[PDB]
Amino acid sequence: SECRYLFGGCKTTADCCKHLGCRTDLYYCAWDGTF
Repeated sequence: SECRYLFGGCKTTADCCKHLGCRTDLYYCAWDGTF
């Protein structure tokens, strides 16, 4: 994996991988894969 695991303290979607979804309000990689 080349992305930060759940609660990786991200800032933007680019910070995480497709599998994850960096939230703008939570600011963390959300492991889901489907949005």
